[PDB]
Order: sequence, then C-alpha cells, then structure tokens
Amino acid sequence: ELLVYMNGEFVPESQAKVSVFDHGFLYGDGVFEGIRAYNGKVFKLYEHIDRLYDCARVIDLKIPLSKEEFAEAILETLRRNNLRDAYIRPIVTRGAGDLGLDPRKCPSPNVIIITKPWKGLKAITVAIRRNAIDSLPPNIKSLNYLNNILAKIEANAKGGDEAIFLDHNGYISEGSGDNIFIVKNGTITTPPTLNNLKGITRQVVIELINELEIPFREANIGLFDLYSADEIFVTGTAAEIAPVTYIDGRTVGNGKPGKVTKMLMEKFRERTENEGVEIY
Amino acid sequence: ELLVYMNGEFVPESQAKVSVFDHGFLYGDGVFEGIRAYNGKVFKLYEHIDRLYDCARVIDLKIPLSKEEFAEAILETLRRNNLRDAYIRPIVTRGAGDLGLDPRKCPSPNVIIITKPWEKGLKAITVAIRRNAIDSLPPNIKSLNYLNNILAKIEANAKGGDEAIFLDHNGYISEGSGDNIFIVKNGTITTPPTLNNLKGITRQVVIELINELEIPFREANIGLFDLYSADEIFVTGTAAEIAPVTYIDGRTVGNGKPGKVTKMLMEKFRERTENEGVEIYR
Amino acid sequence: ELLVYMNGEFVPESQAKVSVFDHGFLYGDGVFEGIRAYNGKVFKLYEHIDRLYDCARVIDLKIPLSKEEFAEAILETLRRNNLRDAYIRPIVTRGAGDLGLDPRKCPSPNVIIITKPWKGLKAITVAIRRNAIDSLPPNIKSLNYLNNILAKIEANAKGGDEAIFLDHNGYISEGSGDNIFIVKNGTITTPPTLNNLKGITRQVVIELINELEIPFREANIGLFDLYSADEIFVTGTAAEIAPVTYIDGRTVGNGKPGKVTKMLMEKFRERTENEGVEIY
Amino acid sequence: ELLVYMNGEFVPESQAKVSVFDHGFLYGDGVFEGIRAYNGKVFKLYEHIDRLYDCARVIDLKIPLSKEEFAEAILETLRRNNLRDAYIRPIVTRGAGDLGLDPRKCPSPNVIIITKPWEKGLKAITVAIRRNAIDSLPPNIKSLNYLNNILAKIEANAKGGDEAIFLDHNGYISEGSGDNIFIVKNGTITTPPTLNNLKGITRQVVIELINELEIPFREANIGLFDLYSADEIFVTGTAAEIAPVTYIDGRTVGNGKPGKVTKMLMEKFRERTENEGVEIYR
Amino acid sequence: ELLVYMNGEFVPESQAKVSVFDHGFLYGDGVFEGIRAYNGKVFKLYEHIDRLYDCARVIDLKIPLSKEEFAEAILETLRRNNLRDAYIRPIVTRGAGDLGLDPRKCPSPNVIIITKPKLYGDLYEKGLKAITVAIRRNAIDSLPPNIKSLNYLNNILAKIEANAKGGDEAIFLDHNGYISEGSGDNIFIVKNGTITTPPTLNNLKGITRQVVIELINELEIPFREANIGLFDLYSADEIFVTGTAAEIAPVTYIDGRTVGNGKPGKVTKMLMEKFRERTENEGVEIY
Amino acid sequence: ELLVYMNGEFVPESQAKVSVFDHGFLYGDGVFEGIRAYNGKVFKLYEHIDRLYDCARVIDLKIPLSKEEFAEAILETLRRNNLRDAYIRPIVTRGAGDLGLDPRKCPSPNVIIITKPKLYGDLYEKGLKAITVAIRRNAIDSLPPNIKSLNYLNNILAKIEANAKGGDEAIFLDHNGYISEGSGDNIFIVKNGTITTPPTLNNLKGITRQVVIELINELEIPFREANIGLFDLYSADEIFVTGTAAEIAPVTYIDGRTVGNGKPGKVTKMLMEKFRERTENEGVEIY
Ligand SMILES: *Cc1c(COP(=O)(O)O)cnc(C)c1O
Ligand SMILES: *Cc1c(COP(=O)(O)O)cnc(C)c1O
Ligand SMILES: *Cc1c(COP(=O)(O)O)cnc(C)c1O
Ligand SMILES: *Cc1c(COP(=O)(O)O)cnc(C)c1O
Ligand SMILES: *Cc1c(COP(=O)(O)O)cnc(C)c1O
Ligand SMILES: *Cc1c(COP(=O)(O)O)cnc(C)c1O
Repeated sequence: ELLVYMNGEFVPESQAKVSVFDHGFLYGDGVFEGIRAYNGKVFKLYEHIDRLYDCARVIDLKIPLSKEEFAEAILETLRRNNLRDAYIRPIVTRGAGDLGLDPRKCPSPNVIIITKPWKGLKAITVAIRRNAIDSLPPNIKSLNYLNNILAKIEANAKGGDEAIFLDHNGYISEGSGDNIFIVKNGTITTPPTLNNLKGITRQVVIELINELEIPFREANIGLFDLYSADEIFVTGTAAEIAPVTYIDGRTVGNGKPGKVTKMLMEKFRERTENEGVEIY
Repeated sequence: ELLVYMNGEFVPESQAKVSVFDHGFLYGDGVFEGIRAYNGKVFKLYEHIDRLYDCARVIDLKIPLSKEEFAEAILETLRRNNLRDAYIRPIVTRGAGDLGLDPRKCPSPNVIIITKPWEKGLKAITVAIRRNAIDSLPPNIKSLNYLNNILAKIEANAKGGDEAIFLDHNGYISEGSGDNIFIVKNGTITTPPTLNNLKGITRQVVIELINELEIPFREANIGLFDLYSADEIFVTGTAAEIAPVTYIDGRTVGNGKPGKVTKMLMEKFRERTENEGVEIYR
Repeated sequence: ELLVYMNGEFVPESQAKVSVFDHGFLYGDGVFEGIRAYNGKVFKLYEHIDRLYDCARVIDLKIPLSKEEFAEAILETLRRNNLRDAYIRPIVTRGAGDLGLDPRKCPSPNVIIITKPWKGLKAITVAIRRNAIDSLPPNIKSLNYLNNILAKIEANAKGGDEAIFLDHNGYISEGSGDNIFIVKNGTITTPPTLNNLKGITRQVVIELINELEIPFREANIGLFDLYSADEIFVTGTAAEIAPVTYIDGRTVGNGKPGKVTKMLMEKFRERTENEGVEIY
Repeated sequence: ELLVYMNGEFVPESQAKVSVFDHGFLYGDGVFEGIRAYNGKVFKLYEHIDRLYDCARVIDLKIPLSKEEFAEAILETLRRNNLRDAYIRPIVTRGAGDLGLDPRKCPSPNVIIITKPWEKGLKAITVAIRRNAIDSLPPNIKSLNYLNNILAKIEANAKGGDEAIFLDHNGYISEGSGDNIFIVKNGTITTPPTLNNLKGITRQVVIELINELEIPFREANIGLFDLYSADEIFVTGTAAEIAPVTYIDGRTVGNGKPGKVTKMLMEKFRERTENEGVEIYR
Repeated sequence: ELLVYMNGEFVPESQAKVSVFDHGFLYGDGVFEGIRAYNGKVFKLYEHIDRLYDCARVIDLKIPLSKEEFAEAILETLRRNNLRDAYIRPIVTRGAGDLGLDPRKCPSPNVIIITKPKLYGDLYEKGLKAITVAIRRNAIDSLPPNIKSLNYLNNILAKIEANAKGGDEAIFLDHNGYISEGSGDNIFIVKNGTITTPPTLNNLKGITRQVVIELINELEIPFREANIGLFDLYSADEIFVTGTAAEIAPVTYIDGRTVGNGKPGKVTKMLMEKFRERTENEGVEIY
Repeated sequence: ELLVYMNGEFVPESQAKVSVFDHGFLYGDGVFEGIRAYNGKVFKLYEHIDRLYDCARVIDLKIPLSKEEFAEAILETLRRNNLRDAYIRPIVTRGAGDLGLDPRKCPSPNVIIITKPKLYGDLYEKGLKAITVAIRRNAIDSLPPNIKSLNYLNNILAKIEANAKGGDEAIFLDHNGYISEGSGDNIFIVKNGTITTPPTLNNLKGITRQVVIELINELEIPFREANIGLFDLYSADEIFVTGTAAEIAPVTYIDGRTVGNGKPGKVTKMLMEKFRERTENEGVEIY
C-alpha cells in the first residue's frame, strides 16, 4: 500500500485523511502542485516548488518548510514508495481554525504529499468563463477548482474530451487543466498567462519552440483564431503535449495530429528523458 | 466530546476526517450550509436544505439522501450532542475518484454534518477584489470554493475592517464576504438583487419583516455613492443575524451607532427566532 | 407553384430572385418578420408590422408602403396562394446603390413577402455571446443573423436541439431564435428584452401568465437559475411554446414537459384559434 | 454590359440575381472579399483568397472550389469583361435550405464574383456604436453581416464625417467602418493589434513598407487620448489605399494636410501596386 | 454689480476670486448645485441642499454650515442682489492644503454662492438635435456620476463632441451600452404612450427628473424606470431631457434621425406646461 | 513672499487668486504639470512641456504661449523667486465663460505657474505601505487617465481610501482587473530579476517612468511592459512607484503582505541611486 506524506509522517493511502475542520476542506483554502517523475528523476522539481510558494504567498499562507525541506520531502516520499515513474500532488492548506473564514485564527498549516504510480482530443468551448483576474486569480493553483470542474462537466455533456475557456473579454484562456497553443501558417501563438496559469509545461514548450526557431507570439486570441488554426494542442504536467484534432466538432487540419505538434511532442519526450532531480 | 455525522455514522470530532482523495478536499468540489438552532428549535431548516439541494444540482451532484432524510440526520446529530443552541454545518462533497478533475469517476458522495454549541456596529471596508462572476463561479452556489471570500477577509483584516464589502465587475455592490447587505436612506430600504451575491435565508426573512412593517423597500442595484450617503447600513446572515454597520471605509454611518430602522428589524427578527422553527426534542 | 410578393408583383418561387447588388444581400442591410396564419386568419398581424417598422427606423430605412398597405400586401399574397395555415416572412432591404456601404446612395428599398404552407428540446449553452446592445442591437430583427447561426452551429455539434445565449454580462439572453422562460417553485421568470428581442409570442405568453395569475418576474438571470429551474421553455412564432427538458445534458424536472409549460401551451393554442385578421 | 460570375456561368449584371431563399440574403450568411486590379495585374490576389477561405472556415462553410480554381475564376471574370483597372467582389454564400437558420439543411453554396471598372485628407468622427465583439460576431470575419459597419457609417453621415472610427467595448480604438487605422506620434507609428478589427491586406503591406523604411513601429492598443494627440492619422484598405485623416472629431490633425510619413508610405505603396501582382492577360 | 457669497462676505463678482491653492481649483475637489428662483420663490431649495450634503458626504467633505444656515445664505444672497428670477450655484470646496492630493492636509473648506439672473425659442415648436457620443459616462466605481462634483471634464468632453458633430445636446451611454443621460440633463423617452427613463445609478438623481415623474404619475401616464439602449432611442415616438437650467427640453432629432415629425411630442408638451405651472405654485419665498 | 506667474504678471502667493467663474474652478476644465528643479537645473523641462501641450490638445484647449515662451516663463518664475531646488506646477485653464459647460463660450485661457521650494526618511530602509483600492481608475473612454487634468477626484477618492485603510499609498486597478498605477505615480514590479510595468494606456505616460526604463535598459536588467494583476503584485520580490514629486519610492508592504523582507529591494535601491545621479547631471540651467 502506497504511503502519503502527512506533516512528516508516512501514512498508508487508505488511512490518509484530513480533519473535516481543515479550511482546506471547508473552504478550498490551500494550494497545490502537479509534478512528474520519469525513470527515477523528478522533472522540474524546483520550478514547481517555486510556483507552490508563490501561490501560497498570493493567498497569504506561510508554508512551514523551507523550499529545500519541501524538495527532500517529495523525494523521501517517492523513495518510501519505491517509485520511479510517478505523479506527485503536493498540497498545503490553511489548517484548522474557528469554523468561520478568518485565516488569522488558523495557526497550523497542513502539508500533504501524494505520489501515485504512472488520434487527438475533441475539444469544446464552454459557456462558463474562466475565473477573473480580479476575483479569483486563475494563476493561483488553489484548491478552488470548481470553475474548472464546471467546464469539465460541460465538455462531458457536449461531446468533448477537453473543455476550452474564454475569459470575460472574449479572449481564449486555456483548457480546464492545461494551457493552449495554436499553429497557423507555421507561426505558433499562445495566450499571455495573465488570464490562465503560468504552466511549467508551457514554459518548456516555449523554450523548445525558440530552439527550433519556429516563429512564435504570446498574444491574445479569439474564436476566429481557434476555428481557422492549422493545428491546436494543449499542455500540462499530466497531459504533456496533447494534440487537439477537433474543436466544437470542426476538424482541425486533416483531423490527425499536426506536423508541428508531433515534432514538439518528440522534443518534449527527450527533455523528460534527460533532465530532473535524482530520487535514488 | 461532540460527535460529527459522517455518512450515517457519529464520529468523535477529533477523529472526524475525510480521505485526502475526496474531491471536496482536492478541488473544493462540494456544497455547504449554515443553520442556527435557538432554544431547541432549528430556524429555517427546510429553506436551508432546499438551498443545499439547489446548489448541489447546479454543480451536478446528487445528494444520496432524500430531503426528508437530510432533515432527520440534522435533527439526530443535534440530539446525539444534546444541543439546544447551536450552529450547524452540513456539507456534501463529490467524494473520491481519479486524482484528476472529472466528476464522472466519483461514484460516491460524502455527507457530513457538524454541530457546534452557540449596542455597537461593525466597521466595514470595501475591497479591491471583486465578487466571483455570475458566468465563472456563480456566487449563488454556497460551495466549498470560498477563497474569493477569504481573499476579501484578508483585505479587511489588513485594512481595519471587521467586514469586507464586495463589488461586482460592473461596479455594483454585491455583499459582505459572508453576509448580504442592506442600506437605509430617507426611510427607504434598498438591497441588491440576489444575482451577483447569494440568496440569503436571513435576507429573505428580513424582507418579510420589512413588508410586515410597511417600510418602503426596493430591490435594486446600488453603488459606492449609495453606501457612502446611506443613513444606515446593515448586513445579514445565519451567524451574524442582523449586524449594524456603523462605519464604512472609516466614514461614520449616521451617528456611529446602530440606526432606528436596523434596531426595529433586529427586535422583530429576534421574535421570529424565538417563535418559529423545527423542534429538536419531539 | 407558390408566388412571392416582390415590390407589388407576384412571382413564382423558383424565379423569385434579388439583384446581387441589393445591400440586403451584400451587407444584410434590411429587416424581417415572421408571422403565422392559423385556419384562415393572421395571428398578431398588426403587432408584427409595427415591430417591422420600428426595426426599419432603427436602421434608418424608410419602408415605401404605409402600414395598411403592408397588411393588404401580406393578405393579398396569402389569398393568391390560397393559404389558410402558413408561415409568412416579410423582408424590407436597403436596395441597390454604389457597391460600398453608404446607405445614402441607395434610393429604392426593396419589399419581399414569402408565404409558405404550414418530449422536449435538449438545449445547450453556447460559448458565443449574443450581439451587444451597443454594437448590433439584438432587438433589431435584421438580416444580420450570423451571431444566431454561429450559435446554432455550436448546438448542432454539441448535442443540442436549441442553442442558449448569454450576454457579455453573463446574463441569460435567449435561444438562437426564441425567447426563454424559466419556472421555479411556481414562479415564472424571463429576462428583460434589452439583451434579446421583444418577442410577440413572449408578449402573448406574459398576458396568459397574468390571466392565470401565476407569479411572474421580468429579471435578469444566470446559469445558476437555468441549472436549478423546475421547468424551462422557449417561445417564438414558429416554435410557439417549446418545452426544454434537458440543459447542457442535465435533466430539467423529470425530463418531460412540465405542468406550467403544458398549461400555457394549451392556452396559447386557444388564442391562436380565436384571434387574427381574416384573410378571406 | 459587364458580366457577373455565378456558379461557373457569366451573367449580364442586370440579370445577376440570387434566390430570395439563399441564406446569404435571408441571414447574411456568407463571406466576401475586396480586391484591386491595377493596369492588368491583380494586387495581392492570393492573400485575399486565403482570407476568404479562412473566413468561410470560421463560419463552417465549405467553398465548392479549390483555391486555385477560385483564382482562375477571378482572373477569367476580369478577362471576360476586358478589365485592367478594376475592383473585384467575390462572395460565397451558404445557399438555400429550409427557411429557418440551420445551415445543415443547405446543400449547395453559391459563388459569385462581381467586377467593376475602377492633397486633402478625410474628416473622421468617432462613433457611439462599438465594434462587433470578438466573442459575439468576430470582426475578423469579412462576412455579409455588415450592419455594424453601416450603423457607424449612418452616424458619420449625420455627424459631419467622411469616415466613422469605431472603439471596442474595452474603449480601445478598433478601426474605420471599412478600413484599418494607424497613427504617427513623434516619429513612431502605432496600429491596433488585429484582434478587435480585421486583418487587413493593405494594413499588412503598409507594415512591410514601414519596416523597409525602418520607421519605429508598434502594434499596440490605443485610446482616444492617442487619436486626439497624434501628429498624423491614416486609414487603410483595398479601395481607399492609404487615406490621410486630417481631422478627427472636428479637431485638426497637424496642419490639416496629409503628414510627412503618410505621404512617404503613399508613394511606396503606389510603387508596389505598379510592380507586383498576378497578370490577367497571360 | 452682483455680489457673490464667499464664506460669509459678499463680494462683487469681478472681485470674487479663490486662491490658486484651493484644491477645488487644483483638483476639482468639491461639489456644486444648480437651483432656480422663479418670481420671488426658490424651487426645491431644501431638496437641492440635501443633495449637496450627500455629494459632500460621498467625497468625505464636511460643509461648515448647517443645512438651515445654507438655506439662509442662499436666500440672503438673492436678497442682496434683489433677484426675483435667477439661477443659483452653491459650491463647496476642500479649500487650500499642501500642494499634493491629500485632503487631510486641508483644514478649511470654502463655501461660495453664485446668483445670476429661460432658453430663447419656442420649445413647443423647435427641439434639440441630440447626438450620441463616443465617450462613455464616468463609471459608477471610478468617479460615480451621482456626485455633482467639480470634476466635469467627462461632461465637457461630450459637449465638445456634440459641438463638432452638429448636436445641440450630447447623449452618453455607459460602459454596458445602456443609455445614461445628456451631458447635463436626465433623459426620458416616450413610446406607444409609455414613458421610460433609466434608473439613476449610471447618471445623476435629478430633481427635475423627480418632479417630472411626480407629474407623470398624477397624469396616470404609464411609466417605467428601466435600462434602455440605442434601439429604444432610435425608435422612440418622443424624447426629452430634464434639468434645472433647461427644464424640460424636447429632443426632436437623434444622430441624424427624425423623432416623430420633428416637432415636440404631445406627451412632452403636456409635461412642459404642467411643470411650468408647478414652478409658479411652489417654492420658498425670498421676500 | 514667493511670486506666482499669472498670465504674464508675477503675483505674491497670498494674492494669487482666480475668478470663481474660471471653468478651471467650476468644472476642473484645464491641464497641469509637475516638474522639479535640482541644484539650479530643471529636469526634463521640454518633455513636461510637450506633455502639457498634448493634454491641452486632448481637451481641445489652445495654450496661448508657444512652447518656447512657456519654457521661458517657467525659468523666469524660478529666477524671480531665487529658487535652486523646487517643484513647479504649470496650470492652463479654459478661463471664464458663461456659467454652463460649453467651452466655445470661453475666449481666454488662464496660464498660471506655481513654484515652491525630498520626502523625509531613509528610503533605502523604510518603504511605503500600499493598499489596493475598491475604486477603479478613470476609464480610457470616459475620462482618459493619460490626461494630466484638473479632474483629480478619482485620485483623491483613492487617497481617501488609503488614508482610512492604513496605507501611505493607494494602488488602482482598472475595469479589466489590470493593475493601473498609484494615485499619483506609475508602478513597477520586480520578480526573479525581471522588471515589469503596465503599458501606459490605463494610467499616465510618466516622465519618471520613462527615465527609469532608460536606466533599466542601460543596466541590462530584463524588462517587460505588460499587463499584470493582483497575483503579480502579491508575489513580487520588489515593488516601487515613480513620479516627479516622489521620485522612486519603494513599496515594502501591499494589502497586509510583506514584500521581500519588508525593506527596499536590491534592484530598487540601485535604480534609486542611478536616478539621483541622473538628476545631478542633466537639466536646463536656470542661471
Ligand atoms: C496545473 C495547471 C496548468 C498547467 O501547469 P503545468 O505547470 O504545465 O502542469 C494549466 N492550467 C490549470 C488550470 C492548471 O491547474
Ligand atoms: C451563507 C452566505 C450568505 C447568507 O446566508 P444566510 O442564508 O442568510 O445564512 C451570504 N453570502 C455568502 C457569501 C454566504 O456564504
Ligand atoms: C423573431 C425572433 C424572436 C421571437 O419573436 P416572436 O415575435 O415571438 O416570433 C426571438 N429571438 C430572435 C433572435 C428572433 O429573431
Ligand atoms: C475589408 C475590410 C478591412 C481592410 O481590408 P483590406 O484587406 O486592406 O482591403 C478593414 N475593415 C473592415 C471592416 C473590412 O471589411
Ligand atoms: C445637475 C445635473 C443633472 C440634473 O439635475 P437637476 O437636479 O434636475 O438640475 C443631470 N445630469 C448631470 C450631469 C448634472 O450635473
Ligand atoms: C503626474 C502623474 C504621474 C507621474 O508622472 P511624472 O511625469 O513621472 O511626474 C503618474 N500618475 C498620475 C495620475 C499623475 O498625475
């Protein structure tokens, strides 16, 4: 049985439980990460940690471990589970307090680390818009994911593998759990991150694009751009690079993964084979 | 030790815990209520349950109890704890599934019920952060995604406020971080339409009291100009009841003491909580 | 073969054609109506005419017939086709001018009248928003219907019989071609018309609701209201009252037409049997 | 008499007519282009066709000609009319179907090609009506729904303007009613990003000329403040080419005469239309 | 020479000047009113004063006079100039401070009251030609339009558009595309015998507007306070605007378009006559 | 007593007054500048003048002085008061007209120049405590924030919030939720060694801001002009604001939250020192 890190103890999965009084559970008042181990090494471990700490700062939550201790803890929980290929979900919550909202009454944050062993998508645009930048900033990878879940429920009902959000301005934002890229006449465009999330996989992809010297723009786009694109793909830690071959039932290109997307998938695979922090 | 209802079992508080795999924890993927018991009667029990079932429907969650069984579970939890004056927090979550978002992989929801035992105004401040928008995370869902509200509270804590007041994206007043808002100006009471806030049970009772008293009343969008020129402000909710707001953004509301109308509504509300409700021990 | 009214001539359907230089065709620069004849009488003929003329005024288009002459023309084209149960599509365009946009160069509007013989809907909310009140006012029943068509294309791809628009504020607007009503705990709500279209069928329905003394509100609503509604229906000249029994795959009530909706359908049917202008 | 291309036939202008059942007429359900021929060569023929096919794809319309065949049809229509200096208007519509909206009932699109034979600035005015929004009726589609643009022109006609200037809902400058917009301020040229307007072929040529001349250039959102303080303004499009704007909202732009930079771009553009294009008679 | 009230002193017009350091001047940091005297009586004097004090409260400015003392000051300045028919402009400013924004550094508000002695033209025959402006009304959460403040550049910019674009009157929309008001007057429309006017939130809670609604309800004309848009303006049977200085002004053309027959409408004309009657029959006696 | 330039005359401060009928006073209808003299030299004098003339053009106001005559007037008013270190406030107003809004009825603008003799405190140690305000910045299509106008009540309202809410400095968002600026200073952030500042569209095209970007590019610090939001502010390593009066001011706390260690950051401190050097080495000689 896999062990979960809970505040420094390793607890079997079936017994890994949090107080119902934890503000993480009552109010989604916490932050989280998603990280992959490939063949014994943790891909972009430090970058993910840095984002976690930034998100914690945004919600005014003090993580009770230094960054190095957090990295050790992630590594120790993979070893304890004897994992080499894994998805890792670190979570930091506000902890318990009074029953109300007030985070000043919550003296002890809680730290959890879950480790689990490890043709394109039909995407649909959803009616629901992404969380606004001045209500629930979407750059926060928080435990408030019901915006994302409502979009997923739409896609499930409407013939889609993946939901695509616009923002309130009508700009394309992202998928429900992944950043979005388009290819047109050989130029790649992706939205600026402000209205979506500063994806680590997106950042790797951009480095690859610039190394391949493929023309690239970070620019807001709309429905006209999605429906006229030669290729679409989405990016994220779990999905990696995933081709999107239909959009609202419309065929993208010939309906199979495009040339630029398949090229980047191969380069991305190479980076995951060659980089990372050693677990053992 | 108080006991927590958990899927039909009564569990000591200290051991009342949920799987870290529950999407309620992972994603705030659930709904909740807040209910008061006053001297052995639950106030507005059925209006709370009905709202819970509406919010669950909006997030496409089937609660695995009939409404009648939910009512019985709440009353039984109160009884097991010997409570007569209490605050009650029902929660329903999506339960566990895959580690990803998709609620279709979540076969079994969790039902939890927490019971706890139970003139100067509030100083309010308006916050920079806007209310969750009606086409992103509709504020009418009393869900476990409460970081909008907590972000507002963090502002109020830093800015000298007991209560944070939200605007929406249009610039319309919305509500407090956990309470609806009313103003009084030249004998007329105005409160925002519920669309950009939440359909409060307390707010509804108060409208009823207003209409009994024949005080002129409007449900209409308002802005900062209205807050800053009001004769009285108050907020409403299950825990706070009716709470006068005596300062706004450091500005004195009337004479800084609770206003004539607010006080009259406070008295009438107290009478309702004394005289109506569902009896726990019967 | 059915005849079409074209500027006072009656022209067989197969030869009923408009100059490609008509600004109606080049730029959708015209207005239109939809009207039903039931058993020899034209339902709300004068109301539809009045709306046509209001829409023409909004686009600064002078209709070259008085209102009475327009009514005569509609009646004459139904008689000429010997119709008793019909859909009528009157259309007024800018006419031809210079090839550019300028309506001042277009001296002669064109008047066309088409007459054709005559479980709920699964509705889906669409990603595209309704035309804005200060860009292309949706109260104009104009020949610019591509907003409406793009929504229809979404619904067709996404498992829907009917598309439902929000506006830019997130408020519910209407269906792609019909007004929307909801029923909850016995109260009926419909949006104010500003962000949709002042439907004649909607107006009849409201009169019926007030005669049945059913609690009613004209109030903006959102997704929360649609997904928690006991009943939904849409209204329009062609559709009449149409029950909506699914919304984004979610069951409305028991998945069959609700009690209040079926009651109004029966009352509406009675009004169409008893009112109208006689054709013969 | 000039002939119009209509689904492969060449029809005298006076008899070139489409079914009143065509959704192009009923609902403006189609796309169009605008193209110039200069001294027996078509300027930017392929960039126009490519845009037509993009706009058709966005409205989910399959044009029943390959791009190469469309190019041949345009050139043949010009030849049949003996034209050398011309304005060309290709149109593709959805064709006829049911009388209702649904494009699935429309089996056969219509292809039409119209050919016509072919220093003081414009007075511009800003209009009240905003540009069609990017998530309602995306302005980048050169569709037959042009009433947004005609409403603007009606304003300009009533308000003393040769050209109407749109803002978008954010308050950003968008474009003219049928032309893109550029400003010049202290030696730098700025033009809006295309998202809230239309990806003009003329605008693209002009950016190329700007970059050849090494004049500092920005693609950036601008507002009224920028228009009202500009040293020069000009608009661009196939019919107008580069048109100086010498007044804005009655305010004089520079000295009221076309500006130094605008004039230099006008000369360079004229050279391109003289020297590049697809030959009609070859 | 007319006298201007200036903090209790009465100063000839030509000498009535304020320090260049008054934040009223530097920053538009103050509030104002517009009130009319008709035939020796001040119309809605106490209502205008109540609004002044609310606007002041909104900008966190304490007016150093009781409401009753302000009413006496207005009446006194009228008497000292011997006026029977007049327009009155009370102004309260923040006063002088440091050069910076901060109102805490400003100890002493200035109170000024200007008093000055109807538009030429047969308003039963000839209305205003209105244009809708590109600029939008100041937003309810940036510079709330309900404040009758010295910040009137939004309003002046709209007037400049109108001046340039062949209008006598500028009409604002708000950011939502809802009709707001004219540059200085609330707006009403009439359609199929029903009168509509926007809620006041996006414009200003006009006292003339309020009087007109009272007259409307007396006449039993169907009435709606609702948001409206361009479609409503362009299809209206009648349009008029309202405010203290101009009273009820018909709008007979909008953005080119003829309203009705291009003359003031029947409803408008009836309201104009009733309003003028109202101004003869009510008011606070100056003498 | 210091003298104030007033349409060519030099008037002692205490006598420097403007008519209550000047539309500058009634309506905030005018434009201004803020310029500093350091050690006998005026810093970016011609740039400030160019901005004044652009703001005037935006509000359709013709300044009745050539740019060169305006430069001489500023220099002259400094010399007449014998200043070496000073803050200069040129103002141009619409002038007097009729009582109404209409700027056509206003024949004669007023030109005023105020000249007055650094914030107390170790700015290498102690920064500003900033709060984000509920009120949004004036919108780009209602009252364009790029205009340095006499309509500063949006800015004063934000300051009032800050005063009440424990801030030294108010920070505005715009209607889109993008960070705009402080109430009177542009804003910069620093994160992982990259500096970001908003495009000027939703705020004001600051001259201090422009100087700072020049210094940044000299230092080869990575730099982005991009929109940003609350997430960016709350996670920034450093924050500072910029403007003529305050120069470069570190912001060490935002809405409760400690920025870095609560002291001015390394990048900020380097820019402050370089900026001060710049102000010693450039400028138009007064004498
Ligand atoms: C985690 C996440 C992403 C992608 O981030 P990576 O760092 O590539 O895994 C994108 N969007 C949302 C909403 C997410 O939660
Ligand atoms: C629960 C709640 C309310 C008010 O609810 P009552 O039903 O009166 O307890 C108001 N606003 C928010 C955000 C809430 O969560
Ligand atoms: C015609 C129309 C309606 C309904 O109008 P009726 O007068 O009931 O037929 C609603 N919405 C749209 C978009 C329409 O075109
Ligand atoms: C066609 C068009 C343009 C400019 O196009 P060119 O391709 O340069 O002819 C600009 N705006 C609108 C609205 C248009 O229809
Ligand atoms: C004063 C004013 C009005 C009209 O108010 P009255 O009280 O009727 O004089 C309307 N709009 C604006 C902007 C105003 O300043
Ligand atoms: C003057 C001003 C600035 C700063 O500009 P500087 O030219 O650097 O003095 C920034 N914001 C506002 C609102 C201002 O008035």
